Amino acid sequence: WKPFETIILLTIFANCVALAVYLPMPEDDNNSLNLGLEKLEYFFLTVFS
Amino acid sequence: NLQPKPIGVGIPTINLRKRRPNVQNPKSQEPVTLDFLDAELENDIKVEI
Amino acid sequence: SRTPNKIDLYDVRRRPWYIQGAASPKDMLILVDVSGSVSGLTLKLIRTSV
Amino acid sequence: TAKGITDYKKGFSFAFEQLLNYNVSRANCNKIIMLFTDGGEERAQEIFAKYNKDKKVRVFTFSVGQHNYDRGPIQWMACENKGYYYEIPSIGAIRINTQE
Amino acid sequence: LFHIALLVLFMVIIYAIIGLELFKGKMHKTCYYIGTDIVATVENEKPS
Amino acid sequence: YVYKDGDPTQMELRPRQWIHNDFHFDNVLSAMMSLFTVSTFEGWPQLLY
Ligand SMILES: [Ca+2]
Repeated sequence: WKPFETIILLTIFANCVALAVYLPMPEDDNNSLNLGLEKLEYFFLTVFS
Repeated sequence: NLQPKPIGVGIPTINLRKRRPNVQNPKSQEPVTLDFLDAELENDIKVEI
Repeated sequence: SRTPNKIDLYDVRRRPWYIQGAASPKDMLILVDVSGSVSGLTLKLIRTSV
Repeated sequence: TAKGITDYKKGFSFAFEQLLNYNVSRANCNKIIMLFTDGGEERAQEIFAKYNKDKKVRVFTFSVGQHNYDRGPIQWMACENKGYYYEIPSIGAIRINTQE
Repeated sequence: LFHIALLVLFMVIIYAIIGLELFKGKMHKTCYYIGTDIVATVENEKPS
Repeated sequence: YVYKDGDPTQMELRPRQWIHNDFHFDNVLSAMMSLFTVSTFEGWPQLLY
């Protein structure tokens, strides 16, 4: 009805805020926060799937 | 046997294709550490001495 | 310095005589980070520091 | 050649073990370990507690190049171990910090 | 904008080909310090 | 010392000098010339940095 159109909208917004806090490191390095983000990625996925 | 020239290591390899002509690299700073078993022919009765 | 075209880069601190009386002998151990992030200008710098 | 992740725990375990050989011929005087690295997110507090609980070893951390990685943990390691901290951004900066 | 697209596409192509022939392979020689494999250039100059 | 192609072995000597940027914001007649150039999009990234 009303908020599922908005819950999903804010979900597609938070994922945006997540693709952006990511930090690209060279030659395969990686900070512990990028790992946290990949972990959150699964949640984002299951919500869109 | 000890001499003024510095004690040398390895076979010297310099690349002529990458020395631009007028920049003056470092010359040398190493100490002249010749050993007694290298100034004279080594025995076993000299390693005792 | 500049009257010929060879220029001295001699430092007293660097000198071996200066160093032996600066301090006591030492067992050091150079530990280097070789993770992917270092590759680049930084990796180039490390090989010249060691 | 540089590749892979960064573990400040296997790097200081390997260092301390090297420091404790006592079978080989050794100087046995100042025992110090110096690490060249750019930025560290982990301070490796656990390795220093035991390997050098009394601070026998001295740790010097060098941050090199122009980069954005965090230098707080490295500075902390240097401070904890009675070592020092040195930056090197440039080739002309190498000569007075690796003698200092 | 379809009719303009065609035009611009064909302009680039024509000029590209003229460019080709006109200067194809004419930019492979640069000043070098004698004997070495290093490029010789002033300060704020680009190798040409 | 300056290093050609960042070669710790190839360096030349140079005098040190305190330089001023050609386009600055010292007075209001300067900041303005700067803004005109930043407005023509010519060399604005330099100023930005
Ligand atoms: Ca790292």
